[PDB]
Amino acid sequence: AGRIASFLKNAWAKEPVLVASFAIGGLAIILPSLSPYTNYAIRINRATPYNYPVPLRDDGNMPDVPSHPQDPQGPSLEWLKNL
Amino acid sequence: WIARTFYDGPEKNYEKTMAILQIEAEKAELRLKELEVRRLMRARGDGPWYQYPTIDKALIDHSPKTTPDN
Ligand SMILES: CCCCCCCCCCCCCCCCC[C@@H](O)O[C@H](CO[C@H](O)CCCCCCCCCCCCCCC)COP(=O)(O)OCC[N+](C)(C)C
Ligand SMILES: CCCCCCCC/C=C\CCCCCCCC(=O)O[C@H](COC(=O)CCCCCCC/C=C/CCCCCCCC)COP(=O)(O)OCCN
Repeated sequence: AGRIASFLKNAWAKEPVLVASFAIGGLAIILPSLSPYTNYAIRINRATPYNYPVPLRDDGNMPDVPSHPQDPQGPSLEWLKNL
Repeated sequence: WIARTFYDGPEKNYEKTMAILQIEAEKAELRLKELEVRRLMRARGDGPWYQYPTIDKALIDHSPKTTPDN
């Protein structure tokens, strides 16, 4: 552990730019896998409607599918508003 | 004595020749049949041979496409 600490201390002097570069790059590599908001970003990307939502033909066997936009069935965006 | 200790009878060679001739005739017939079958398969394309690939239909996407007319 002493050699690594000595190397880090000697690099922080006379080479701070490279130390900052490697630190920032490593943090950018590591942090996204540990953050809990990346799932939120994925969900936000999912909830952006670029296309028309084509309706499905009702056969009396789709209780989860709403018949009107105001019906309580279907995905909700209350979580997005609370963000 | 020479015939007894060095050679066999005529029937051995006779029947060995019969077997050899049968094998060779069968092989010749098979070769001709194989050539004809190859010609037919290459001309028609309806056999297991000479099958050239076409696009796999599992690659097609069957979904609404932001436009009603595909
Ligand atoms: C009074 C006598 C007058 C006649 C003299 C005759 C002289 C005979 C010598 C000529 C030999 C002819 C060559 C034969 C070799 C091929 C035949 C071969 O097929 O026979 C084999 C037998 O091989 C013989 O033993 C080969 C003999 C060769 C040796 C010659 C003797 C003298 C050579 C000198 C050797 C060195 C001398 C030492 C010096 C220091 C068995 O084969 P096989 O597939 O089962 O036959 C099937 C038929 N069955 C059912 C009857 C068995
Ligand atoms: C793992 C992450 C990787 C992704 C991030 C990378 C981002 C971009 C950085 C890479 C760019 C290219 C770097 C090229 C490296 C060349 C090194 C080199 O040869 O330089 C030496 C000098 O530098 C060295 O001594 C070699 C490297 C020294 C170590 C650098 C940092 C190593 C790691 C330190 C940081 C570790 C993590 C930080 C955590 C801190 C807490 C957050 C020679 O320099 P000269 O021009 O010849 O001048 C010398 C005469 N005056």
